[PDB]
Amino acid sequence: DNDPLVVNTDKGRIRGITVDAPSGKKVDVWLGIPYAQPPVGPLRFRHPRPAEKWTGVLNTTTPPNSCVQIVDTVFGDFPGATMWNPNTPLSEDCLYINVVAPRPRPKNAAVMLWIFGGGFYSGTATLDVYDHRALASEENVIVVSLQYRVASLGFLFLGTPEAPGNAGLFDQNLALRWVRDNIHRFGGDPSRVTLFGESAGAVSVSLHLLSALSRDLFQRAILQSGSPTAPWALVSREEATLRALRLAEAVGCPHEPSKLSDAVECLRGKDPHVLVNNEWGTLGICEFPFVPVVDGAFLDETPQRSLASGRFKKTEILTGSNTEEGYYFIIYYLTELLRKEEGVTVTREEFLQAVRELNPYVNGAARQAIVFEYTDWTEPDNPNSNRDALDKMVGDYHFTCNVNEFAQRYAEEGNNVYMYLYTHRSKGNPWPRWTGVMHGDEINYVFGEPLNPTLGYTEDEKDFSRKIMRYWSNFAKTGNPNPNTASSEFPEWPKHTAHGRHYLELGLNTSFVGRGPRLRQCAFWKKYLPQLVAATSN
Amino acid sequence: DNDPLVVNTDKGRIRGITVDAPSGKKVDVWLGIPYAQPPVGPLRFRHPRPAEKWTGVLNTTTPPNSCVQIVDTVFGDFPGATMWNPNTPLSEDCLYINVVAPRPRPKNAAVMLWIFGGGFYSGTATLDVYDHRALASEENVIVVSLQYRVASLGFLFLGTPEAPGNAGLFDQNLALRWVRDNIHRFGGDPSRVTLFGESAGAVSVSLHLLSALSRDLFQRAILQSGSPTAPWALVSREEATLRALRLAEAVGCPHEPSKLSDAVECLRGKDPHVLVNNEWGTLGICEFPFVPVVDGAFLDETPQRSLASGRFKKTEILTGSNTEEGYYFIIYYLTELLRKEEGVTVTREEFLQAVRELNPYVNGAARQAIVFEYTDWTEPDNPNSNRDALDKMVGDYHFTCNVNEFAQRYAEEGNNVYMYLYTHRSKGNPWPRWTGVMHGDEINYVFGEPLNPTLGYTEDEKDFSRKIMRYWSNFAKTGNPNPNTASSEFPEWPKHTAHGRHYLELGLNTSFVGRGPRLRQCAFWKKYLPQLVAATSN
Ligand SMILES: *[C@@H]1O[C@H](CO)[C@@H](O[C@@H]2O[C@H](CO)[C@@H](O[C@@H]3O[C@H](CO[C@H]4O[C@H](CO)[C@@H](O)[C@H](O)[C@@H]4O)[C@@H](O)[C@H](O[C@H]4O[C@H](CO)[C@@H](O)[C@H](O)[C@@H]4O)[C@@H]3O)[C@H](O)[C@H]2NC(C)=O)[C@H](O)[C@H]1NC(C)=O
Ligand SMILES: *[C@@H]1O[C@H](CO)[C@@H](O[C@@H]2O[C@H](CO)[C@@H](O[C@@H]3O[C@H](CO)[C@@H](O)[C@H](O[C@H]4O[C@H](CO)[C@@H](O)[C@H](O)[C@@H]4O)[C@@H]3O)[C@H](O)[C@H]2NC(C)=O)[C@H](O)[C@H]1NC(C)=O
Ligand SMILES: *[C@@H]1O[C@H](CO)[C@@H](O)[C@H](O)[C@H]1NC(C)=O
Ligand SMILES: *[C@@H]1O[C@H](CO)[C@@H](O)[C@H](O)[C@H]1NC(C)=O
Ligand SMILES: [Co+2]
Ligand SMILES: [Co+2]
Repeated sequence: DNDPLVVNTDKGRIRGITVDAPSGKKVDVWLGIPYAQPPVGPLRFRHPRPAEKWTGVLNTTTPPNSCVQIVDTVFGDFPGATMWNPNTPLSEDCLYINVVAPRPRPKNAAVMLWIFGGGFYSGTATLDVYDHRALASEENVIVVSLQYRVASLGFLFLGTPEAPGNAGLFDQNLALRWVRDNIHRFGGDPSRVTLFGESAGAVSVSLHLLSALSRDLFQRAILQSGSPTAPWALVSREEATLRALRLAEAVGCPHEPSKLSDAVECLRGKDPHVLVNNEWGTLGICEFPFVPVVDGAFLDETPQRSLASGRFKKTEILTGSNTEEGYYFIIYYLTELLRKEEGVTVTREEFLQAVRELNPYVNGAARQAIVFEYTDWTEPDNPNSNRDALDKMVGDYHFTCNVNEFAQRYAEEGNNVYMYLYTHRSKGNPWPRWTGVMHGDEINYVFGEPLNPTLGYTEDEKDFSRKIMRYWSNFAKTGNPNPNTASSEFPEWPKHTAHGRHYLELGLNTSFVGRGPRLRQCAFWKKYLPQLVAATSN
Repeated sequence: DNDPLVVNTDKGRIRGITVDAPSGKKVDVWLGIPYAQPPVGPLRFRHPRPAEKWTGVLNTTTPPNSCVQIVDTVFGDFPGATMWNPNTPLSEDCLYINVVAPRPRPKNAAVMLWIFGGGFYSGTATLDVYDHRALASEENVIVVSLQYRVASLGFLFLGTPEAPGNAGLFDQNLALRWVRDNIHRFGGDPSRVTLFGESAGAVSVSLHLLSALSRDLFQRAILQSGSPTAPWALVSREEATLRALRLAEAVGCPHEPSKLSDAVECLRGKDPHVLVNNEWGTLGICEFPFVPVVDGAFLDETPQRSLASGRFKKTEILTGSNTEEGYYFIIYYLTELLRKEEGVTVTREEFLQAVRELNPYVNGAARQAIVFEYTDWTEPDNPNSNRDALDKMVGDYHFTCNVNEFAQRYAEEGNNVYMYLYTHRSKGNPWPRWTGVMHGDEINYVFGEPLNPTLGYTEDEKDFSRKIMRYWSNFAKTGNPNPNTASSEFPEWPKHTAHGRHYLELGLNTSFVGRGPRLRQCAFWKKYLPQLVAATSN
């Protein structure tokens, strides 16, 4: 056939459609290419199974279903909240891929594969924030996004072959194999596959760097605000089984560590929505109920021991954090203090109580070490300082420091690393101005949302998006974000070396290069506090 | 008399002499005016008895004896060591005063009274670095210095009335009463008497702001690198007794707690040089064998309880610290590592051993807090960082942070405080380069030594001398170091507020104003570390 919009995948034929990007430029899109058998009925919790081949031609012109998940109604129809809520119908049948190619269709181009992050409980590839149209048309790259099972439906673990765990990761893995097989027909290059994700999506990307089954399915990796060594990224096999039995109990099912086949069978019987809506029990800040676990097949050792032994892919890494990683999660947790309102502050007394609520597992001597490390000593009682203190102690421990650790290990094992610190507030930020540059703020800019003129981004912000969009893309191409010509509009990004530890600051009016970021506090969490908790355990 | 150089004191008549400052400017000087009975034999260790009235006229024209003390023979004839060594004959007969008045002799000008510091074991007002002429001639102020008993001869304590302790402080006090009684005859204003000292001398100055006795004798105070809250500035009456009995044993006499009167008797019969040369034994860094003690008369409470309540003179204060306070004391103690030579460095392993030796009293969980607080987490194993970390951990604990505490307690008691940070290296510094700005470097500049045409100070340093001489002088005049006209060559020195905590950096090409200085580390010692030691103790 001579129609370019149709493509012959290894399992059948699909038809795409030509759509114009908000930039005016046009791209070809294929939306909702099935990569697996719908994981319904007896297949729930279990690993994905390759899609059955189909007769005739399939219309891949519609954004696919998103996986069954919780919806965020906490702040109602607040744009800053609803933008992360699913914009397609919720279904168990959600395992699909989206492919976007620039026009004219490139001969053989690098492919950027987006694994979304939703803390392993939420998310969809169809979110308007992740728009491939802009990234593809502007950087001349194949942009690909996959859907993966999320929450317990994707991460329930019991130890039995009935609930093996990491089902969502296997969903991603199968989708990666699909890309190697089929991406060339779109103008892709199965050799040059760059994985990029944010938060839990970046955690995923990192696990694919570690995984045996995922090793030779991609080339490079970009990791936004995520790391496999993060406290929330994994959960012990023992806890994961208890979390599952708690879900069984809360939903009405039998809960007995003796007979687990009864639990899974009953759980496969209950409603998907009824299932996901009961996962949330007594959890502290930044801990999610159903996440990856060391299963033996996808991962046979904790990311700690994989990093320590150097057992991870040898390839280039682009990673980094935002300035206020903590605030987002403190806003949803800990809700009476830090309300969604302008000019929020924290009294010294309130701050003292907060470090107890935000680190519920430490002994007090460790708490006092936390209060000392995170208080501003020029002005200890300052209400602004004490609020920002809460952001940093959450943001460092759960995000910034883990990204640093992963970036360092990769560097000292001989790999080229490119670290960033994202310091940019959008003018049109819907959140209170004390929140600053929060978790996931960079996403709008990497996907080239400022280029959409219907959203009144400033002209400087439009240049800024194009700037980091370039860094990202030509890292995916060359393994180095810096252009070949070394331009003025694209400042130099030094390699994050094992000794130097340099990062580029990504902001409007800067080319600043620091060392870190936040090396002292990251040493506090990784070095000092562990040995203090070890000494004061009795 | 019609001879201006002759002065009628309340105990007799004295003849001075007119000489030139090194600058050329001429001043009248009175050297070795006796303010007390020579504390010899029976009067040893005891308080000073006032001067006995003398017949005729006494030629106070020769620099007085220095009190009996040890001489620094550690580095030989090295100028950096010998400048602090006594330059007049050593005698127990040493209780004298020096008065220097400018010409033309002014009608009630300000009075700047210098109390030297030598860790209460050494020092003399006769040192070439304490030359008054330049200060009097260049600032039009009456400059007064006093000799006080140092070491055991001035600070031996046994609880007995024959060894009541603080003898050296009562020496200082009696001399202050002399100045109040007589300074008008020399052309000074008795109400405008300003005390200023360095190290132990500054500690002394602070103890006069606290003391019941010295309370009303002076107006203002200047405190250079010293405060009464410093760890080395006092001892438990209980220790002091043991130190005394340890000396009594070492010198070869009865060391019996049963009767102390038998010990004091012998000590009064022993050679003074023999006494001062046997005081040193088992002592860590920055702790001196015979220092002030809470006696009931001069001080009835620890400077801690005194500062806590608010019982201290309500006056202006000009205080501060140098950048590298610790080095000097680490050069002498801990002498195998950190030799007196260029480009010395400390390995991480050596640094780990040093923190053990320099803080010999802490438990080990505290040492882990110290190694963490004093390490460059940018580059932890840096040999330069590990050497400078040694300076800072000594300099903060024994000096900078105690100055900070004192100044802050005065600020929040509603007094005008002016904090400095001296950051200047003289071009002709005899010590190695790595030492930087050490303890007592400011002295040369406050006393106007650069103005001496025979010495190799640069023209900028000569300006910098006059600048800090001005700040010092018109503080002693007005109560504020800033010029009334608010000039541009003499930058503004903001007030050290209990809230702002601003300090002025005293350096060559800087007018910079910071906060603290070094509040983060000062809070480590004053807030965090004691509560850690409390938690980890059993
Ligand atoms: C600090 O304190 C000292 C004493 O502790 C004060 O006394 C000064 O001392 C000297 C010497 O004693 C005075 O100078 C002269 O005194 C002489 C006394 O005569 C004896 O000594 C000299 C030898 O040194 C010989 O003449 C003789 O052998 C005596 O044994 C006199 O010589 C002088 O007086 C003369 O005056 C006229 C001129 O007017 C001459 O023509 C005569 O020769 C006559 O004898 C002279 O006075 C000195 O003057 C004393 N000072 C004062 C102010 O009187 C010092 O006062 C004090 N220091 C200072 C700098 O003032
Ligand atoms: C996707 O799936 C759909 C359904 O599963 C299917 O659509 C088909 O596409 C063809 C070709 O594009 C269409 O052809 C039409 O055939 C009818 C015959 O009755 C004609 O009447 C149509 O002509 C219309 O053209 C104008 C439309 O603007 C109008 O003026 C007026 O309605 C005319 O009648 C037209 O030629 C048809 O819609 C279907 N047919 C079949 C048999 O499925 C196709 O598989 C996929 N479509 C695409 C384009 O991806
Ligand atoms: C920062 O950017 C602004 C433009 O908004 C401009 O003042 C200048 O380029 C930068 N600041 C400096 C260098 O003063
Ligand atoms: C002071 O230092 C600055 C460095 O920024 C420079 O202007 C110069 O070296 C110095 N200024 C003067 C007045 O010499
Ligand atoms: Co039950
Ligand atoms: Co004995």
